[PDB]
Amino acid sequence: PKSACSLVKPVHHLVKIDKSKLSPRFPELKYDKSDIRSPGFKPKDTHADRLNDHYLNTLQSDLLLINYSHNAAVVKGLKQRAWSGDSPYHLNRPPKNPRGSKAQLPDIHPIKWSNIPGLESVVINCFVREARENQLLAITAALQLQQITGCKPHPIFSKNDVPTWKLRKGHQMGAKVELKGKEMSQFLSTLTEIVLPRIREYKGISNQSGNRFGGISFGLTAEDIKFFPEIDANQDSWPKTFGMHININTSAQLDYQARTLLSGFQFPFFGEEK
Amino acid sequence: SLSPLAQRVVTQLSVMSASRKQPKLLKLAREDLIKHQTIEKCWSIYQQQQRERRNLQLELQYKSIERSMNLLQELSPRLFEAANASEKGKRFPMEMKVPTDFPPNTLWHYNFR
Amino acid sequence: PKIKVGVLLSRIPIIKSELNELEKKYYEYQSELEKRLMWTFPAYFYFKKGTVAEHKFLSLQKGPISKKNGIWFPRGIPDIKHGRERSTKQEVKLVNRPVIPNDRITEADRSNDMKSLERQLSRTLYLLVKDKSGTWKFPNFDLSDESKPLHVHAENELKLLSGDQIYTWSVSATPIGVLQDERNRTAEFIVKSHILAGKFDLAFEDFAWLTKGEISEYVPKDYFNKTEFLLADN
Amino acid sequence: HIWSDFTTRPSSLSIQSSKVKNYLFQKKASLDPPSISRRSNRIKYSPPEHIDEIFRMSYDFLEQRSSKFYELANKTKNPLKKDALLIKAEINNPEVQYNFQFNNKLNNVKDIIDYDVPVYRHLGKQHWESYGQMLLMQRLETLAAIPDTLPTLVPRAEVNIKFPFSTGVNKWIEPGEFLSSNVTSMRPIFKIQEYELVNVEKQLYTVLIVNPDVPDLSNDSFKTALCYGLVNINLTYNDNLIDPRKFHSSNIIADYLPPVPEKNAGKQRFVVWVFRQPLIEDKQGPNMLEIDRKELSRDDFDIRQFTKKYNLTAIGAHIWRSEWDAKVAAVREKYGLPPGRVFSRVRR
Amino acid sequence: TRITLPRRPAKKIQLGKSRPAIYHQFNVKMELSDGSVVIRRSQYPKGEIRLIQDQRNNPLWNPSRGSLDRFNKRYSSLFSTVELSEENKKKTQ
RNA sequence: AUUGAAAAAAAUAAUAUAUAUUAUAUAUAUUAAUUAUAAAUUGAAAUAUGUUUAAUUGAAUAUAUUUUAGUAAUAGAUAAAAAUAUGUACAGUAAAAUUGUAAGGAAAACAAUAAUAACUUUCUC
Repeated sequence: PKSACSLVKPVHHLVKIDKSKLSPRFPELKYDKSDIRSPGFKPKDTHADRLNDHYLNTLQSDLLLINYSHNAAVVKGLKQRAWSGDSPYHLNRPPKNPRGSKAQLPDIHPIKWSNIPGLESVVINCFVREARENQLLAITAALQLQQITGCKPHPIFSKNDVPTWKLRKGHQMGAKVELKGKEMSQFLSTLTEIVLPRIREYKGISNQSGNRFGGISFGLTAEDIKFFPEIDANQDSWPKTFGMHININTSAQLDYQARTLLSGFQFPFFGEEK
Repeated sequence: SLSPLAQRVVTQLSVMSASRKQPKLLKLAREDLIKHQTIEKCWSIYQQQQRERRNLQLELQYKSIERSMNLLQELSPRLFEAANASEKGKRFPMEMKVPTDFPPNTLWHYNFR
Repeated sequence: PKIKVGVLLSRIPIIKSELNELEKKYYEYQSELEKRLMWTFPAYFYFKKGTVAEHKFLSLQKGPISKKNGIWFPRGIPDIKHGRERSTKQEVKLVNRPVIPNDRITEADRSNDMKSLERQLSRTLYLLVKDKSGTWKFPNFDLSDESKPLHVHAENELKLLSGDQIYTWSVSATPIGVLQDERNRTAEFIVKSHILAGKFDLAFEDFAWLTKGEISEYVPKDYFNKTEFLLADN
Repeated sequence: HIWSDFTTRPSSLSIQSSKVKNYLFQKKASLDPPSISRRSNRIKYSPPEHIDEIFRMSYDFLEQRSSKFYELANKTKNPLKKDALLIKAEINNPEVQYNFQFNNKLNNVKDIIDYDVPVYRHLGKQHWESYGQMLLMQRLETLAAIPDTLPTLVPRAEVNIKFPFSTGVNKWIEPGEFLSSNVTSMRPIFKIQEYELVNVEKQLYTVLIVNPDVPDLSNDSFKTALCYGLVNINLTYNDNLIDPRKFHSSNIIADYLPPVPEKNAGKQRFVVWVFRQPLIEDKQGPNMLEIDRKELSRDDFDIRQFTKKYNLTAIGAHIWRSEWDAKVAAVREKYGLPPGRVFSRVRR
Repeated sequence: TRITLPRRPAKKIQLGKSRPAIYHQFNVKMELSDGSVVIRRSQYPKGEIRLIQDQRNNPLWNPSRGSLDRFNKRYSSLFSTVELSEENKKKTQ
């Protein structure tokens, strides 16, 4: 290496050169994953999604009707404030961080026909803490997740180190899986109908639960997972079983809207709302 | 070499793994490939149309609501105020269930509470 | 102008929507593509070796034709792993009682009883009402008091009409739309609400529960145009 | 059924192969694909299930859409809009897709891919944008043929060159290739494929091959050299190969002088530029232009100035680049050019 | 100390050749508490399941609408409400 | 090529064969493979050859010849867990803090947290 000086040269044309296309290296990779010729092909729209259809037909219109506030304008979030130029030291100064927060917050828009809240993604985080001792427990947890979802899990590793809890850094410990589209919908439907009613003293999801912006969550114990039909059908094959966190991500501007949406899909809500 | 627990873990791992479980690649003839493309494109177009229809309907509903609320504001202020309230904790009723594949034995309940 | 209360009661569908001819075929194709591309069923996991349950499964199944030396296989040589022809789709054939689903079409549907709620299960039914004249319309009510909110008043009126058979739920306090006119200086603010569990059965002469396609036939053209978009297509 | 009709619609939109067409449109998956030539391979092959009925439904749907588009297309008066409508109507036609994808675009046979047809032309443009155009742009930028000769390019026509007369071998030159002096001894052949809607009868073109890298020792820099200059060339979407057949001796503003790089003078870029003429209104037929042949010089040539003078717009470009070899002296001798200079190996 | 499965050399999936994990799934009919059937795709091999405890018989999801068994069996002649009323004096607590 | 089903051909690319040229080109033919690799007295499957039941095919069972089962993670040009620290090519963005969520607690993991004016394509009033 003669130098480390990085410096992209300017060009003399407005044509956008896709460099990947000019090579002959990865001919299978030039095709989109949606295209049949790609090895990455998967039949996406295999059957009619039921929960999605219901949302489209009944709920979406109802949600819109609920969320109509008359002549509602945009509520701007907390943003980085600029300095008043009352001193020459303000001249190339970085902007003041937001008022309360360190990070900037998004603008809350009025709900119209375009931006009605709806389900975006489900994530099922299972971090088994006994797997600090036994790596095989992580594998079993991942399998369980796969069984539940019908989707490929991704392994969670210990990102941090700590002595009090017997935890190393870079150790496989449980798994996660982001469900999207039809599989996610199915999983939600199963949760509503099969699993959550079989939980004994189940009041619902807390109203104090959630993000500030369109994200709601809750968790299932190891006792609760044995109600899933894939696990239930072979209790001999599943001696151990692991709890899980369930992060539901909506297209909701605020959290009460997201809660309302989830209620539309038969999720009970019990606590005192914020 | 391995314990029974270790064996069972390996089996479980295999269930998830793509090792020696997956078929050959789906090869097509050029005519077949074209037919497939035409199927997919048409479908996509249909889906787009449906989305527009639904979206249009929603827009129309929104416009109607706007028209109503302006009228209400003009006529009866109290009624308008009542209409335009914060519906923060509004919950869909638990009877409005997600429509199943096939219907139940008792289709409709005529008595309640 | 007189303030009036329109009400349209929406019985939501109790089963899946019926698939379009185009849609069904496409879905079948995608399923068959999936099957072709699907993995082998890992029977070794779900069925333990040397067990009574496994044996039944094996009996139900039929195995793939293996490659054997000194023979022509004109559909290529068998590629087998975990007992599956890799070149083709795999089929896996499978209180103690057979799960028999109920018929989606109903007795009411067969008879064409318009007053019944069980008559269409895959569609959104809307309560229509016939007045003293020959016209049909969504339930109208005179709002003389103007003390209570509008949607609540509508619900009360519906309940009164029913004789407390109906069990409704207002979607919101906001009105979906207005029906307005010059001849009679009035304004019918339309509320939306959902029948949950009850009869209606009853000034109005007759009523019916209909889909969006049937309402066009019953109701006038101008009225339909005014209130088409409010109704769900399915 | 608009796509089965060929009263007003061109013949090129159909598949010319009968067997292929039959395979496409059958009532059951009984026949076997014409693409698979071998019997054993056909036997082996199995198409995906249920594909026929769905395909037919898709065809009907898109055929209906095309028919609807055509209802608008005929009412439209302005030409670009009409063309766009036509494209919209026919782009999803399976037959036209088959035709375009699986037959050559460079030397298109008119019955299969007709570039007179708007849809096919649009397809060809899209194909060009996908790869060949990007590559050309890269070669222009990297080699520094844009700012050094002519500020920018907005690629509209696909330009491909060939050197058929020198050696004998058939090869379209990839942009930024190193060609031997034997290869580029005699003149090249252009193919200017135009994808925009343009007046075929009126629109003329000019072609200029320029060598920016010939050394000028007075200036201690380089100068340009117009190696080959044609003007007032007539192109047609299908009939577009610029050959001694087409252009006359009147069209040649500067007849082909070959690349003869000097020893140690370095690598010399030869960047052909294709311009379209300015089109004059209220004048039927092709509007020619006269070039002052004493004014423009070959040993030093302001390309940009020339363009400004005659009001040209650069639509296409291509580039090769030659350096010294043993046969350049022989080439010079053949052409009657002088012995050729030899420079110091060191750039001191 | 830490129980593990020690890794073998990983198999190189080439770029472009990576294939999506399409697991083997059966179409499974779930009959809920009432006779409402619903089809769901499932990895376990069972074409039909009927459920006992669901949302369709839970009071939370519809407000408007074997030790015990053994006990019932072996105290059947007595027939064990009236019995509750008889044996429920709420003075002592 | 033989076999199944009921005159030919007109891309790219790969492969096979041939030749053109001080040009890694062209011509003809064909569309393979694509997540595998030794070693299994025991599991499972197929085919062949016998025998018995309702010329026949199904069904059962014996031997032979094979085939499968060694069940092991990445499926994405992966992108701030840990691991190859020098080359090159392609691509991307971190952190903190905050709001939550099964055991989880200040401290394990996962989720979410700035703005879309203009532009291109697609569908649509």
